[PDB]
Amino acid sequence: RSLINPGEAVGIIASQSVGEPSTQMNVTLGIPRLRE
Amino acid sequence: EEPDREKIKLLTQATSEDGTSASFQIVEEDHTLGNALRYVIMKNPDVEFCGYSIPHPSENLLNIRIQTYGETTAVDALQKGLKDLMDLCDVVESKFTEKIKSM
Amino acid sequence: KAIPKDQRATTPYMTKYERARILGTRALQISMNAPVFVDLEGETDPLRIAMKELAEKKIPLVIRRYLPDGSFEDWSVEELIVD
Amino acid sequence: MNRQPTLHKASMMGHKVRVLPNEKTLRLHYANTGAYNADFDGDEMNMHFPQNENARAEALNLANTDSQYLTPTSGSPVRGLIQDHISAGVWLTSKDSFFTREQYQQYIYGCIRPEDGHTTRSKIVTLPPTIFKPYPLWTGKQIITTVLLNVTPPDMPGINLISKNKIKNEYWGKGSLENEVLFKDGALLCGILDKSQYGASKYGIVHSLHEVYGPEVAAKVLSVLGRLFTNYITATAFTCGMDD
Amino acid sequence: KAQKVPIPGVKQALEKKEGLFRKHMMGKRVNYAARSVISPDPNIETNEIGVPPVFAVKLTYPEPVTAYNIAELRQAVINGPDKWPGATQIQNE
Amino acid sequence: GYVKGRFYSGIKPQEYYFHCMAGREGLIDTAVKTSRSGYLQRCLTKQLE
Amino acid sequence: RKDVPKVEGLKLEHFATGYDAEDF
Amino acid sequence: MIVPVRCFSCGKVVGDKWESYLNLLQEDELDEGTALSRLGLKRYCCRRMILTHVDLIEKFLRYNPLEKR
Amino acid sequence: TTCQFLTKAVLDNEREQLDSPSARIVVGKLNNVGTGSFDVLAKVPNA
Amino acid sequence: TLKYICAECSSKLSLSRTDAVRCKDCGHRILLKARTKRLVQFEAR
Amino acid sequence: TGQTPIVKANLYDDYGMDNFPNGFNAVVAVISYTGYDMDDAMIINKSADERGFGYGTMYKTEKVDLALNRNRGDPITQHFGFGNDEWPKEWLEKLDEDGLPYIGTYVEEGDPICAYFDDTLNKTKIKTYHSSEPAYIEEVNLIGDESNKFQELQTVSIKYRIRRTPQIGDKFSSRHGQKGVCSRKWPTIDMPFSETGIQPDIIINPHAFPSRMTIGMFVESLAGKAGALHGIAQDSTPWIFNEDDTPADYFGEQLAKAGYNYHGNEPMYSGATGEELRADIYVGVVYYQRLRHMVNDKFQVRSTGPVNSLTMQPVKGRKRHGGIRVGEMERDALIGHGTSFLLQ
Amino acid sequence: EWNVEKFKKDFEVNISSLDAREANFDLINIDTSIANAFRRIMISEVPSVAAEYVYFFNNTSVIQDEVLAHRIGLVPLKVDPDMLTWVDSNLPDDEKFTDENTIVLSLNVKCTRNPDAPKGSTDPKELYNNAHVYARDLKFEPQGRQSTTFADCPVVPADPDILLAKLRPGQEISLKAHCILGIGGDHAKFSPVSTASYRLLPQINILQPIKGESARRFQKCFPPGVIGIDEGSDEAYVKDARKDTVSREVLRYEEFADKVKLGRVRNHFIFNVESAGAMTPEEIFFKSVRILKNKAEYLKNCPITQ
RNA sequence: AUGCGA
Ligand SMILES: [Zn+2]
Repeated sequence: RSLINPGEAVGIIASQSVGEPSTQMNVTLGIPRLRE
Repeated sequence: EEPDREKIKLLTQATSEDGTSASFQIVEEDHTLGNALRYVIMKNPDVEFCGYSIPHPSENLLNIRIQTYGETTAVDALQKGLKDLMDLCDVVESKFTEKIKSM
Repeated sequence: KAIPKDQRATTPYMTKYERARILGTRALQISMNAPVFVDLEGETDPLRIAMKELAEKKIPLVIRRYLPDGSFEDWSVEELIVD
Repeated sequence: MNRQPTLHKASMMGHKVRVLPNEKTLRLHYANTGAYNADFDGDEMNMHFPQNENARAEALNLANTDSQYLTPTSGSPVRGLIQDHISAGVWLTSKDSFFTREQYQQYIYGCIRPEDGHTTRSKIVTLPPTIFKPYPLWTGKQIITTVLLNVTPPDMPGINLISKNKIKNEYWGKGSLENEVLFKDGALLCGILDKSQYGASKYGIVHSLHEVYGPEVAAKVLSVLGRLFTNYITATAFTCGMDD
Repeated sequence: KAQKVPIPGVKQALEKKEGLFRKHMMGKRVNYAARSVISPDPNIETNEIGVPPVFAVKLTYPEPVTAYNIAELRQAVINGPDKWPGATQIQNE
Repeated sequence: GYVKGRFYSGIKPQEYYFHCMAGREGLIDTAVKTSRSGYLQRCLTKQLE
Repeated sequence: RKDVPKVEGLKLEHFATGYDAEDF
Repeated sequence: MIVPVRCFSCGKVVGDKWESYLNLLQEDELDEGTALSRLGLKRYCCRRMILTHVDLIEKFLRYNPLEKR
Repeated sequence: TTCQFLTKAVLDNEREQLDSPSARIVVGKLNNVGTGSFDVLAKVPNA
Repeated sequence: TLKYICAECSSKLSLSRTDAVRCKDCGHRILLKARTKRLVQFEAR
Repeated sequence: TGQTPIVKANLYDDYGMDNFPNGFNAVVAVISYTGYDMDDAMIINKSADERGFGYGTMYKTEKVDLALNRNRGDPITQHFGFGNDEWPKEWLEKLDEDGLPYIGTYVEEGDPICAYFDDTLNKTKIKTYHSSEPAYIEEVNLIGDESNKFQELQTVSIKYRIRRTPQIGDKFSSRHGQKGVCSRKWPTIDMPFSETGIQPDIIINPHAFPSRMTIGMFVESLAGKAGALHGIAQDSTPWIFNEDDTPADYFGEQLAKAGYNYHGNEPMYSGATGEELRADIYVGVVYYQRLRHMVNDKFQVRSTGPVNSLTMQPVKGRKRHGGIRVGEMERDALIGHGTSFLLQ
Repeated sequence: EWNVEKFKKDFEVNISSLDAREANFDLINIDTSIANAFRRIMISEVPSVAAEYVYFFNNTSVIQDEVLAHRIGLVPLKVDPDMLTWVDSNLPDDEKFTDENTIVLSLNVKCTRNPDAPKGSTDPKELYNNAHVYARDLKFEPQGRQSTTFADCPVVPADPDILLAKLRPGQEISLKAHCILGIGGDHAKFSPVSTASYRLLPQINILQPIKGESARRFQKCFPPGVIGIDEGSDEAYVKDARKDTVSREVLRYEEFADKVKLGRVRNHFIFNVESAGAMTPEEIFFKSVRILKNKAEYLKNCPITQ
């Protein structure tokens, strides 16, 4: 009963869950690393 | 002149039929009357629960819910409140006049 | 395209998206004078009325679940476990 | 309602319209401002009125605030009370906070409108006083018990939770124990509540009520708490000054 | 491809940067919309929005009239466009 | 740049020039960081839609 | 550094309601 | 603009105490504190009303276009 | 580079199968995602 | 009598549709339209 | 309603900003209490605004030019006034028989701002007033200047006075860059009252200070209060004080000589109930300024309006009855919700 | 046991000071809800009569017309507010204003120059005529009945010295103010009191006695006259707790802050009511108690609706 | 476009 419903826009959900928190943001770090 | 048809309203959704709980809605009132009314109402030994709530300052409303014991009706208990407020105000005015005279 | 009923393989449950569309479309139909099969019981919002109809599954609608192939499973309201 | 930072779907939700008289400004509850990332500093919001029953049904079922109790990023719930309401819970929730029968009931109707669908009882239920002796006395935690007993359905056992506070026990004394949050059948038996509890960071109390009774219950809890703390902030207020 | 800030052609049309497709297709202006400074309020529900009566009189719903909503919509007309739960216009069938 | 003064008792002027440095560099990072996240959003939001 | 001087007319500016500087 | 009629915070009529107060700082060569004490502005709501006033109307009035100059 | 993709499409004689949600918005079509991921029919009395 | 004040001469005057827009006492070419005894209602707030 | 801050730098006088006061000294309670005082929302006394608190006015100037089409006197034909009689004589309700409004006139959007006559149309035509709110005609200015003759007075500049009442959503700020809108105009009875018998003009929530570290505002409160009680201005020049001469002690002791809490709090009672509040409330006198950005005025609603012909899509701008944009991010975000019937 | 008459047994009043403009009175053995009711009512609910519709005929002054209208509204009038009933709204403005419901005040001032001031500055009052527009310039315009009725209560601004406006030659003000009945709740201009506030009697619990220079040294820690010392060899006593301001300054010092408690007397209320001049503050209080009673009578009178 | 709420 916790399963994801058929048809969920999970792609977009992914995109916002990676973008939105990337606003709070030896090797490349942060936004340049994520862009790279 | 007409018996005011809109001052107090009985919210059937908030009123027992068995016997002692109602929510009344008064227009154009606030804590002004409310807190005194709840104070005297709580003076009634037969009130189990009574209190007032303002739905919203902008809303210009006063809701006062009275649930009593099986020994009184909220309309009756409320009337007891109002007789208490009027008589109490008689006491206040009378002592105030008396102390003005005392000078 | 017809998935045999005995051969239907999809989720017995109504999705939140399924539930939403069902209630919306059926309500809109009621708003266009679809015959109400339940007591209006005072209600005036066709959406809450359709909500009542979902509570009784009186809705005579079927969901056509598509698969990216294009085959689909037509399911009644009266069977997909609402909740 | 949609804010400016469309950064995520949680920034554009469906709200139930309530026309407020004698207003000129869009009125919004505090619990939502951390989902819009909004602040009354001067922030502007767009209001959309959909023209179609399918989109209405979506605004009643999909975009609604309760369907956004948690973020999909992490599932830390998001919506909770803030600033003043949090500190109000800290003050009310002190074991030192006592309340008279009159006061207690006052807070209750202040926070519960049965006419608003705020209950599953159509009457009121109440606790026995903390102190039978010198002066019938109720605690504030007893108040939270009363509200929870009044917003949850009587047909169900009370929520049971073992949580923690954001307050080390050391501050309440050398033997004091006040970080242990104890919930017994829906009844707060030890500890206070704070951002950790009714904020918007998963678990705590609000997260647990959301899990047990669902988003409509959890939202109802939020409105009840918001009223409780607003009125209690009327009785006790809150201030800060140089002495602090 | 010609030979100074010349008038744009169709290619410097809906494409390039914002354009049509981006600025008027993938995103558009819309009717039934408002913009306003937001104000807090603990007395409303946490899931509702307190709309000032300028919007209450300036936002309409295309209500199909029935036997069940005849009372409410007849009343809204009675109020007229300049009153509460009113209605500004009526489109016949 | 180590400021021993505190807001309750104030900051020496030489110290105000540094807390002003940190405050500015904060406002610059704050004003550019939001412009560096739009292209990250739209560039892959186009794909997963 | 010299300290900012305190005011010379450093005197009571508040009374109870009912009272005055006839007691000051 | 002009000495406010009443103290926003309190409600005490204050518009009567301007010219005498200015006179009292002129005529009585008093100090602002004692002048307000004799004027009865015994609340800082009423104290601040007059103390902070800037009767800028005198500067406005010199621009009167209804008289030759 | 919309026009470049256009060129590659026409030169292909391409056909849009109108599945992309973006494309579907461009053509004024019910989005295929979520609530548009499926169809609704009605059971109607035949007599 | 309509009135128009010279922005530069203060001289009151009563322009007509048949005269040059100029202060006959100064010669200015800018005129403030004078206020008159005309009723306007006001809510005292 | 302009005032001179009680608390100021001595350069306030040396630079004369007292010539052009931009704010006023207000009674502030630093208190979360009402529940509308969070984050960025602050409450004003309603009766205080009724006493004129922060009352402000906005002037809009108009140029009515008719020499834009000029080109060889010849056909120039418009004269403010009438000719056809057929005009609604109710236009006299605002405009004198010369076509210009009576200085002082109340005008609402749609009312005629002037009346004129063009022989080509043989009609008395008017330029309508287009605004969201009514105004009053403040000045009517006749411009024949730089002209060669132009004696017909075809250019007039009209200045409108639009009153700006303090209102919910209007932005206000202290001298500390801690800006907030007024969430509501609290009834004076409902305010909290001190045992001094006063209720504040403005209430600012304390939880705003801990992030902002606006402690200059705390000292401004305690100094403006001291300076009102003893009745003198206080110097706020940076570093006039020193770690061994704190201002809280200087004004604190001055206040205690005055007869008030050394920490500056005062025991206040709840307007609503009447009990004494838990603690003594931090009250003081703070210079508050009304920002011109009454973004309150920025409200806009459009349920119908013009559309661009190249799209037939809502036009732009509040004053244009334009329609807000649902951009790409809002489109994508609505797809996130699954609200595809809302997205269409 | 509790009855309202047992309250009458317990309720006390003590009036410290009664000026025709100030009242300082105490209510002992009452509930806070009642004092707050009176306070709140005295502020918002006591009806008063104030200018409401100002009709300008001319204003060339450098003062904004609207603003001046607000200022004219703010002037409190020495009017017994009982001379008029409320004016409805169901009816046209021509019916709104009658001699039964409205009081008219005219203002007609024309500014001039004065015949030639010596010197330099020469005082705008010397250089100009009627440069200062005062409330004393509100000519009262009765109609018929109340013309007679005010024979012994004519309409006067409660403070003629209030500066209303300052003019310059050629500026002129002609306006007709319509003063109506209103409540301090609908606008602060209708509030008949400037400040009605109450304070609970401070209670000074001396935990252990103090003596000598610690007794007088403690005595100076409080408002001058609150703490009395008779001998000081044995105690530092409280001359009058009513004199205190609750500055809580004593708590800064452990010499005392550990041998005293600072509280209040929940039953005892120290009211301070200052009048705006329309009525004496006690008279306003009388209206407050009769108003609250009248409201309870209205609620008895009301039919329980459903 | 710039500035702006931010
Ligand atoms: Zn004052």
